[PDB]
Amino acid sequence: MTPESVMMMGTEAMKVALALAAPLLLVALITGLIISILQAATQINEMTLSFIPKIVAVFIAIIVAGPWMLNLLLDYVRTLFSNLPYIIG
Amino acid sequence: DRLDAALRFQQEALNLRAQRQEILAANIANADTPGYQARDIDFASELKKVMVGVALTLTSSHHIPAQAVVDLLYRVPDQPSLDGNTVDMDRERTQFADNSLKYQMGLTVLGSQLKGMMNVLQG
Amino acid sequence: DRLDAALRFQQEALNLRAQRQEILAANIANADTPGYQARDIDFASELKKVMVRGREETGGVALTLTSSHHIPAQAVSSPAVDLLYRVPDQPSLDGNTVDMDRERTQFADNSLKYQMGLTVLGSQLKGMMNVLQG
Amino acid sequence: AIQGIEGVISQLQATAMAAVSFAGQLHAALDRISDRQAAARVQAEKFTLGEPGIALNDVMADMQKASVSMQMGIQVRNKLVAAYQEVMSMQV
Amino acid sequence: AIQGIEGVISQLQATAMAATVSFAGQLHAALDRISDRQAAARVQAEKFTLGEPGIALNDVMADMQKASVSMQMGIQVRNKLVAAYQEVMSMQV
Amino acid sequence: AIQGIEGVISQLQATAMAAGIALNDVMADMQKASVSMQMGIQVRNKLVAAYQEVMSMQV
Amino acid sequence: VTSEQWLYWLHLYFWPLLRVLALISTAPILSERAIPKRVKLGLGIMITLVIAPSLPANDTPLFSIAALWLAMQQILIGIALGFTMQFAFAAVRTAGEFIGLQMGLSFATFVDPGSHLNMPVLARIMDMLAMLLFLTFNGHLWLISLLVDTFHTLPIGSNPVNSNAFMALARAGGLIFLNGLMLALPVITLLLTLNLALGLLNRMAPQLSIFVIGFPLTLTVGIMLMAALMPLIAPFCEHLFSEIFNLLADIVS
Amino acid sequence: SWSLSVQTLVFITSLTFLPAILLMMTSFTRIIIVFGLLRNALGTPSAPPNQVLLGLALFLTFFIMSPVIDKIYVDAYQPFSEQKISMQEALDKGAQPLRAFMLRQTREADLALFARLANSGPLQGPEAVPMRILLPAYVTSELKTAFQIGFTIFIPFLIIDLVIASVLMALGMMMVPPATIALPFKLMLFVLVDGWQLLMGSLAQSFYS
Amino acid sequence: QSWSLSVQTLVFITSLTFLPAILLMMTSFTRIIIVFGLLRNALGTPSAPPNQVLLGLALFLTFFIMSPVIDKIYVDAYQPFSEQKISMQEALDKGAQPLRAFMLRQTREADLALFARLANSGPLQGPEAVPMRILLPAYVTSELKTAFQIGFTIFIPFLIIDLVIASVLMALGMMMVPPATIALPFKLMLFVLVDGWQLLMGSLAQSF
Amino acid sequence: QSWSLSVQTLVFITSLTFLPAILLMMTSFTRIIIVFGLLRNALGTPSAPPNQVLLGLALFLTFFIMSPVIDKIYVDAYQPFSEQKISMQEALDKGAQPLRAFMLRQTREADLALFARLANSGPLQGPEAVPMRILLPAYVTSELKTAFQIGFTIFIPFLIIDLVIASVLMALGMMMVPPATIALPFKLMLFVLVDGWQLLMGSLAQSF
Amino acid sequence: QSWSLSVQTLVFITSLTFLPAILLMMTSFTRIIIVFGLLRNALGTPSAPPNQVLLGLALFLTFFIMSPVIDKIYVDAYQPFSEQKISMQEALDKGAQPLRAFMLRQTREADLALFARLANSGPLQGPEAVPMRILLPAYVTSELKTAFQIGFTIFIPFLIIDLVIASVLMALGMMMVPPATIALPFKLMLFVLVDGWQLLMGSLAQSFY
Amino acid sequence: SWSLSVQTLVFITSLTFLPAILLMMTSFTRIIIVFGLLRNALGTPSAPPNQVLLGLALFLTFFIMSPVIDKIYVDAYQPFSEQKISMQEALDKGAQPLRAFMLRQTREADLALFARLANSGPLQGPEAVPMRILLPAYVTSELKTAFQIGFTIFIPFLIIDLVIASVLMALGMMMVPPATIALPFKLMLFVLVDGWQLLMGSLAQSF
Repeated sequence: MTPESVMMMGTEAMKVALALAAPLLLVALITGLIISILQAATQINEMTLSFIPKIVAVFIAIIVAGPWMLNLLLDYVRTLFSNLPYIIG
Repeated sequence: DRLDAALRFQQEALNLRAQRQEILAANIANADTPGYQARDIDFASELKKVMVGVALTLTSSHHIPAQAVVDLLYRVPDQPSLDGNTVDMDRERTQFADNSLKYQMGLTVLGSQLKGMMNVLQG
Repeated sequence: DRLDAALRFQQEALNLRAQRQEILAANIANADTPGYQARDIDFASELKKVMVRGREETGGVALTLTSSHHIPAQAVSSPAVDLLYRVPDQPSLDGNTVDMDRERTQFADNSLKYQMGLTVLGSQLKGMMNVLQG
Repeated sequence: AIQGIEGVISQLQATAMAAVSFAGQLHAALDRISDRQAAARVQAEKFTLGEPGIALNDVMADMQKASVSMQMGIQVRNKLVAAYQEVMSMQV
Repeated sequence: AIQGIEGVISQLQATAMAATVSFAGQLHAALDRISDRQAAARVQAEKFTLGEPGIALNDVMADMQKASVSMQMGIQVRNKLVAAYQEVMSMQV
Repeated sequence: AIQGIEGVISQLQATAMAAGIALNDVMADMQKASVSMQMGIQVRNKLVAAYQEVMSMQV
Repeated sequence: VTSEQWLYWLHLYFWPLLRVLALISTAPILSERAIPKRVKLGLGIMITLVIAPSLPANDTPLFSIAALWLAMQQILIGIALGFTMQFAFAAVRTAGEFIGLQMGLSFATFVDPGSHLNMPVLARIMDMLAMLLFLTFNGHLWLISLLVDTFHTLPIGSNPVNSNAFMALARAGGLIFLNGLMLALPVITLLLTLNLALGLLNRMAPQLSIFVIGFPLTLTVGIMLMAALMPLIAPFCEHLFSEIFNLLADIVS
Repeated sequence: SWSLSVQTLVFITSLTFLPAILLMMTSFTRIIIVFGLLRNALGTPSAPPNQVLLGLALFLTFFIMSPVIDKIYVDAYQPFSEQKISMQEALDKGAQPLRAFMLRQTREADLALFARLANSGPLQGPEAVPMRILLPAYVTSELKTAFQIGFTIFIPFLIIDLVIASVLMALGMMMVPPATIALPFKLMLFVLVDGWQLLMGSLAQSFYS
Repeated sequence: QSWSLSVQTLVFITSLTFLPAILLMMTSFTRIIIVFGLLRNALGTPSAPPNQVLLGLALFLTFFIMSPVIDKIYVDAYQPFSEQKISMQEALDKGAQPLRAFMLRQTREADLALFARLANSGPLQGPEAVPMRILLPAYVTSELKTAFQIGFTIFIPFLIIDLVIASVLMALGMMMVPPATIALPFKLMLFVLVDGWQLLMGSLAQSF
Repeated sequence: QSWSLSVQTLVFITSLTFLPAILLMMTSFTRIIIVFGLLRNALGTPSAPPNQVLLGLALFLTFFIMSPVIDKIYVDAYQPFSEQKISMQEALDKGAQPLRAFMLRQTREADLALFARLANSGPLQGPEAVPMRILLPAYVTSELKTAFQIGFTIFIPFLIIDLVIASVLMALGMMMVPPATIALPFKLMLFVLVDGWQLLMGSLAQSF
Repeated sequence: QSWSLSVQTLVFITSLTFLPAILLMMTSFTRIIIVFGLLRNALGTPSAPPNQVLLGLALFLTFFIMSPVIDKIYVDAYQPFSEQKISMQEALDKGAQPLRAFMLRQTREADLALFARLANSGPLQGPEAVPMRILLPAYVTSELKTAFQIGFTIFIPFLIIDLVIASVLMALGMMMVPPATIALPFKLMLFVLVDGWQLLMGSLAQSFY
Repeated sequence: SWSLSVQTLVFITSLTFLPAILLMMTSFTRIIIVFGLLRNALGTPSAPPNQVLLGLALFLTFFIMSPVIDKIYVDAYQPFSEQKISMQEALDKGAQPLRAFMLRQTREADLALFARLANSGPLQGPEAVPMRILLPAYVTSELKTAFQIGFTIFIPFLIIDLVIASVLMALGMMMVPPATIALPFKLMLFVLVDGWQLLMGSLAQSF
């Protein structure tokens, strides 16, 4: 009820969002950086060949860590809906 | 029912007026019977008695429900007849006309009450 | 203001009809009282008078009730209309001028004119709800 | 209640320091109409009872007045309900 | 029924242990009240037409009018309930 | 009121520069009030509809 | 007897109802479409029932241009109060949308302005957070109290009016921008530095950077930055509400 | 007591205000606001059709207001129907359990504000609060509680859209709408975590707590 | 014992007011209409088939699905009531049985358990002890959940097409094109080459 | 057997109530309306022709297409009824046949089989005896499928134009130039030059 | 032969409902608003002037365009109606002829031929004998085609500006600069200096002649 | 003076056209278009909500109509009570200030075009322009004025965007999009100079 509880609500929610999005974004960033440094080493420059492995890497990311995200988000939503009638004002 | 309690008094008055009307007409019809006593009822006391029962209990469907199933005062004679008939024409004719008038008044009052209860509902 | 002014003529005419019928009923009630001159009012002149200057009453004063336990009481009250005498038709020994034919003709005429006023006022008020309704 | 009497004395102290409504009016009108109707009904029952002094003229006139008052109350209720329905139909 | 007697003994056990409003039940009770009033008036008229002694015409008419008043009560309550339900269900969330 | 008499003299200066209850009454005022209330409701509804049409715009 | 003067009651209960309902239809949270219309109308009716008997009743007829002027006055007061309150949520929405746009969340607006493709999801997040905070600080009760209080300052009866006062509300349009800049500032600046850092990477071997490495890094950095910045809005939320409230108090009079 | 005609007239007139009682004195407002907000959240403004949600809200309100209705029936309707309590006293007797139910769920701040706006004297205990103060205080408290519940409801459905947009933006697909992708995932979430049982139980507890 | 004919007429004509409510809450109309709306959202165009066509088609589908229940009601309740062999109340009680079975067969256990918890129900026992006022909201909740389960998996192929087209377009280089604009004709092609309408009706019917 | 006059006018007014449903689910209005909406979406102009203009065009096209069926109904069914030659029941039965034939001409056998198998209808010999309750949903489904086919086919030339302009812009290095702004005027030019409106209406009429 | 007063009132009030349909399918309005719907797209601001402003401007322009037709209808048909020298049927027959001529002069022959063939009409001797059922949809079709022609032609100078600005931006190596935002103010410049609105309305009015 | 019921009908009917009066007769279109163009300038098409822009334009319109409202009050509101002039002579008398304002804000070319569109040859004087010719001409003039003001607003933001892109290109960066960098600088320039208050002051001066 108190504004401290509200702002905590937003923080924990958006940290959950950060945890959900961090693996995919970080995998894409690492793949892009690796392809870019390889291009710099080989002196190859086409703006389209960096887009190819990124999709494959990010799609594999759901294969490997997808169940973890799905279990984390469901637990968050379940706990939020269960604690809903105790943060009422 | 509350509807009965509102209309109980006028219904009982109307029924008592009809019964006394029948008694007075019986007195008129038997005017010539030698030895006939003129009978009548005291309207107010009987109206008190009626205004002031246990349906037997029905356990199932086959069980049969309970089956349902006034005091006459002699008129004081005025003139002594030889055949023992105490019916006086004038007295009972006036009483008959009065009872007819009061029956009409009771009908009017009961109809007015029902019509008011109706216009309360109409809409 | 505008709506009050537009509906004021028929409303005042209907009130004057009511008062005239009260007077006529008083004449009919006193029809057998010895020494009672029949009273009546000039409808048109009194209607214009009430039109120009608002309705007024002879007295109509009353005890003031500041508290909630004061006993309410009002003294006699009557309109500011001029009660004129009707010209008798034929003489009578008791001394009243209430001729029953005149009384019952004026009663029926006032009845129909009051119903006419009700009809006109109701028509105007519907003629207005028709506009407002939407 | 003991606490209720405490509250009464508190409101009396409030009055000391300091030194009806539409629903009330409607309740008063309903009570007046019901009282008139009950008076007419009681007089009618008394006349039907045979008690002396009650005239049929007064009974019939009082029943007439009670009917007129009931009809007035019905009309007031009808309009009031119509006005409430009109107000509740307003779009906000 | 055998299962019916089982249910009777079960309700007896319920009474032993013991030693809930219903709007549908209330509506059923009110409809019953109206229907038995109408049926009683109808049967009284039946007997009075058949010529059975003890029935009076004024009582017949009064009971018929009472049944009419009861049915008008029911009709008005129906109108109010249906209007309220329709206005509630015509609302948008 | 003292201020009321001030207002009276002000209106005079303005002129200088310029140079029991029956059913009959109960029902009539009852109807007049119903009519005025309906008029107010309709005018407010028109104003609210115009305002919502203005605010439902797209800029 | 049996008077029940209807015009007096109507004139006593109408104009306060007009002002209360005008505030209701525009005041934040009380004007959200999720509330059924009948609930709003009933709240206005009950508030007027509580308030009106204490006020002096007006006698101007409903069938006059004076009634129209009165109705216009009540509508103006109500919408002014509600809108001045709404300005704070407008500012919060602006700050959130700008943080989100510096996230690169909706890049299609820079190439197709207003092309039916825009999602200010951060703006919505902080808008609903601001609504929750406003509910917590009981701002709506205050709004209702001030709606009542503006009578003593400005009675129902037609009163003369001023001018630059309207400008003030219009000039409040600056606050939406001015306060929005500060909220952002605590994050956009660092994001700016991040973009500057990306520029340093592009000053190396040409191409092979930006649109491939900049977007995910800046998205994650914006996310965690403003996730850490979330505790900061509440003091700024109270500051915004106080600014709107005392501006309203000063200018309405 | 009143005449039977007056009692029938009052009963028929009072039957009119049933929607007002349901909306302003009952648990209906919070549930309907929460349902509308949730429907706004999932991105399907016409999904459970208004009639389905209205019927569910009516059944929920009937299940929630059961003890209050029972107390009214046992204390007011039963004596009135048995000609023990007059018609003008059954209303007063039955208005007390509803008043108590409205009080418990209301809030001090609203009560203080509406006690100040009426210029009423000090209210030392809750037993001195009239209905003219409790009604709008209860209404405002219910509105605020419903909006709080809905606004904490809204957060996950916006979180999903945020992460969807960020993931789409990582790969450079800047011209893909995020709402169209997020809607199936929001439906999947609301299916997985017992979307309705948890919400139903949370609302019911929110009343009984 | 039987109701009077006036009472029967009053009840019969009053009950017709709940016909839309019965059709929506108690029958299969809700699930079909929700699935159709979700499919319209999933097609990429929000109002391609007018609401009227979808509503009529959903009504016909609901009638065809519920025809066995209607036949059972007619055999059990309507026919013996119209021949004046049973009373109105007993006819309604008898006719509520097949509809109760239909509602139970598609009811989630958790929904029924929760709504029995909220109604203070204690020793329930046989599946034939659930009252109508408890069974109905549980059926509605289960129908909403099932409709959402169907919709979110109806969404899948169109998301696949959208993602494939966007990925191909951006990887090829044309990143300034709107992928949805090019994708919509392909969504229509997929829907017409699979016989999406016929298969969707088959799946909706076989869901019961 | 002939209905009394009051029953006849009751039936007539009740049938007049169902007019939009008949127009949408029994005539060619739905297919034309769907194709028009898809075409409007295809030009990149979501609100250029107002909905009322397209609705009026679809209504007139439907009237022209259904003129032979209406003429058959008038000559075979309505005219004898208006001259009191035949009753209302047999007139309606005779008027059903031409409309039924028209709807059967434009339905797909697979959808008819689906709805027959779903409704548990017994084997039906030939097209002569197929209930309207079976034919109407099948015809609606076939109309939906055909409309989607036509719209998807129509979507092709604008897709060609968009792709060619996007490629021309991209091969010039213009990386941040959106192709919609350049494509919309050329889409309008293409639709104008081929006499698009009359050609598309003629194609829709010829398909019926 | 004249209709009764009740039938005349019924027909008049019934025909009053077709006012938007008549305005769209029989007057100039369809060509105007559609062009506006495209012009706001050419300027790069879909918001543009608000929708209601454009609609009312189109309405005023339509009234000015149909002033001669309205005057001819008022003189030939409605004036005898008011002065009692004609019936309602004859007035309806006579007043439509100037409007039919106005519709025919802007009707392409190909569309008219298409709708004849589609109605299986017999050999029409001359324009004067063309049925309204054939003239209405053909007029609407030709109207749409003409509006699209005008809109595409309007789309030209803004395309010129966009192409020039994009070429200038790319020739300087400023490849990452979106040219839409830069070219929008120059489109506004072009519409202001040339007096785009007045010129466009004059062109539309002259086009109808 | 005609019937009261007809007066009520006419009044409620004229109440419907209130958005038309606000848009076509007052200046509301000008402020709303200026706000839309300014929002398009900063690069954020949803930063202030459409509701807030509409309300700000409404308040600006109310102030800038306050002199005309005062003239209406003097010529129509007051004498309608003293009944020196009423009904006809007054509604037109009260509308006269609107005519003067719209003549002031209307260009001659639009009026000339709309006159030759109505074959009104003998329109010689400039205070007897009919409403049918005055209204659409005034709307077109308002559109032109709003577009000019929008371009003037556009100039500094376009300059800032161009400068940011030029410095990015000169510094060696060829891939960094200049919009992301230039957006916060656009905002800090807009706030620091206090763009909003000067914009409203100029709009009020723009009449």
